[PDB]
Amino acid sequence: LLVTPPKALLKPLSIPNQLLLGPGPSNLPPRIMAAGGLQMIGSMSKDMYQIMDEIKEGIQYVFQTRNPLTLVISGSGHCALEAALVNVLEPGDSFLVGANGIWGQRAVDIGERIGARVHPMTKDPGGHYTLQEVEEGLAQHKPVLLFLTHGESSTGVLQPLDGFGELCHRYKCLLLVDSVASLGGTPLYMDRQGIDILYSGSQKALNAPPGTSLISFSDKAKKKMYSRKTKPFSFYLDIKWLANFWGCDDQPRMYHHTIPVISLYSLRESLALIAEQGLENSWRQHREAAAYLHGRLQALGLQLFVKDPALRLPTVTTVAVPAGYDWRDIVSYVIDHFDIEIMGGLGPSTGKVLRIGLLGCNATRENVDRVTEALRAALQHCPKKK
Amino acid sequence: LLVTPPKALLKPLSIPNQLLLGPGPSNLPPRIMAAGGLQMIGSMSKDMYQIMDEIKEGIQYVFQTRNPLTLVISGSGHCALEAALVNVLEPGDSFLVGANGIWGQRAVDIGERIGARVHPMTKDPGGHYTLQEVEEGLAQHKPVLLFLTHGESSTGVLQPLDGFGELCHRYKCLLLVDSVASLGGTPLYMDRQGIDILYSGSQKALNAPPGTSLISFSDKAKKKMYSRKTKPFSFYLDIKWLANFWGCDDQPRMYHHTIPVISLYSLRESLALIAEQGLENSWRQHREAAAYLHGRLQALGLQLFVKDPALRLPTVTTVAVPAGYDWRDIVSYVIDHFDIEIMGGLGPSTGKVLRIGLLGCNATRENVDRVTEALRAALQHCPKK
Ligand SMILES: *Cc1c(COP(=O)(O)O)cnc(C)c1O
Ligand SMILES: *Cc1c(COP(=O)(O)O)cnc(C)c1O
Repeated sequence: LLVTPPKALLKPLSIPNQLLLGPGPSNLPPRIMAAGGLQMIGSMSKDMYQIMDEIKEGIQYVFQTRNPLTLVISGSGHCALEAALVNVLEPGDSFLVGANGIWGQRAVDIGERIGARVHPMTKDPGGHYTLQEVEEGLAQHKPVLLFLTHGESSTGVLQPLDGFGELCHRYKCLLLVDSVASLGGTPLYMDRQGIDILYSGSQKALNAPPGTSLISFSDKAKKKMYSRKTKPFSFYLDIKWLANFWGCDDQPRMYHHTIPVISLYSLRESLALIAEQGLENSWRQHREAAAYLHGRLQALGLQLFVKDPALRLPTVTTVAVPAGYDWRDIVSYVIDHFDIEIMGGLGPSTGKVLRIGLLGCNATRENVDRVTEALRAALQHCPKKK
Repeated sequence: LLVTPPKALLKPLSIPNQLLLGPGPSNLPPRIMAAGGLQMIGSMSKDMYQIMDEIKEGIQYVFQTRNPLTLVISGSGHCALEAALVNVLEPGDSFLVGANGIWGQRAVDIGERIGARVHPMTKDPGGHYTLQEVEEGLAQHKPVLLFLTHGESSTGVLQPLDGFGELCHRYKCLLLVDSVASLGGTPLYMDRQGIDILYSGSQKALNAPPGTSLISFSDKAKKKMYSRKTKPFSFYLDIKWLANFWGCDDQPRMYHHTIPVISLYSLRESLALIAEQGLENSWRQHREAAAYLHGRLQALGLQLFVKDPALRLPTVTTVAVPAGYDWRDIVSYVIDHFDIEIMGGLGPSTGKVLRIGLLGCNATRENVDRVTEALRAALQHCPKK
């Protein structure tokens, strides 16, 4: 045998106990861990289809939509974004992008790759879009689709959504919203707000393991995806196939790809947990936990990166890196000494911020206090330039 | 609020006990279940990178490769196939496909979608490709890439691989092989056999949960993917990003997408298990379990769909549907009365076969006895036209 058994693999798997207070992934509550330890069932079994049906109802609840074209993407949040774009956008389609952070930037990248005519509305980290800014782009660029990040987890910004769907429809444009970091943590009403494509991820406020994502499409979006004269560049993400297998159309469920059965157990449990809590209660929990964190951070002498409180994302808080410190020193101090994960910035916000997440079961006073004391220590014991 | 908490979600999760003896997914051994119940760690933590590095070594062992561009794809077997094609193939590229079952048909579909000029070598289910046939395709079509299914789990066929790599390389063609169903169950030597892109999946003989897949690229494949004139149509599957995050290039890892941490625990344990068993021992187990199954099926009067034993895929056996029965009756009887899943056909083998999987820890004479007993009962209780 060219390759002999790797000796590292003959040792038991061991993992450290880490408090994940970054922008994701989040820690798992006991019920979600327990679901992930269950035995397999047939991936096209009646029982699996029931679990899928229940997850669909759970997505319809947390998104606040009655869209029948609602399902799980078998991939991370990026995969759901790519699924939205590859199905909705044909080569040459005008695509307007709220490029105010890494997520808009990734939407630009995907749009470019799949041949769309991409028109970024570029903003610096911390920026957000007004209706007038969006209408100017809608008027100048005549897009079939607008992408807006709801929770800009790379900058800590909460993008208002009211009226954007209506405005987009007046220009015959579809509204696609990224709610990966916002879902569960802040108000979101898919149908009410006129959103045509809404997606989120498993590992943020829902506290499920990463690797699955949630997506829903309005009838307007469905029409565009089913009317195109080219096939999408992806088979794995082809919505006609996925809609069928997820029981959204008029035909028997056909084999497309094997869904991640065990991850669906855990995703289903994560949707049950928030259905038990109640959406509005969850919003309150995150709203109150973030207010408390904001106070404790400012009492340390730290400056919140988003200056307008109304624009602050409860689930991911950006903090200006204090003068004289290497943000990497602070972040490593906190994990190295306290087994607490926080993060620096990402894309445009790199070097400029620290990012602290309050996600689902982790959005608690106790965790605010732990991260507050960790930063207090890091500020006292990290090197500060002379 | 428009939508109230779903009543069904307020009930507790409850799963039936099923013995999964179809072509996959397979049942999970204790260590893999235990790993699935663990707590999260940072998706970009040093400890996560260690686990990933160990997984990479494990893939290099089960594939028998030293290729540094070896990693996990964050999606099912299909996703690994798509990752291979969207990175290797550029619009206009000639793509020669072994369409002898569903998996070649799927490769055709992906290739068409991404603008390749696709050349299927279409073969009836149960067929396999000779060196002569492929060279005729290489002669005619001058492809940049050949797709061949190793373990054709829709037809039960074990495709010979020796000599195909050397042949493709003479014709400056890359060899892409699907080993989702063969990995761990039958001999496979990526580097020895000159395979340029090799992929498998988590939920076949490895007995990990479905949702991840395994992929490796040779230096020749890397050269193609890294000298494209256009970016791949996929960002999620762009190999330059993926190679970097998986520590395969000479740059520090940068965030691409969040890897499925818990699934990686489980895959790690699945690779540890087969590392503990030994590849050749795994091949032995599957070979002997399949031989036992073939004899028991034949004793029932059932006919094996692949007649040459040398061409039978140990991990997924095709049985010709017995004359006079509705195969759906048999499949239903087996789950309803014996809590065993088997399958009918898929793609070209639809309606023509039953499919019985023998996968990893499930590949046992006990399970052969269980499915044989259940089939015996189905043949005498299912109505016969
Ligand atoms: C975390 C995140 C993503 C990316 O999700 P992945 O699971 O890493 O692919 C996308 N958008 C937002 C707002 C996010 O917070
Ligand atoms: C099961 C299988 C696949 C596809 O795997 P999925 O996880 O269902 O996407 C591809 N090739 C072969 C040979 C398979 O057996």
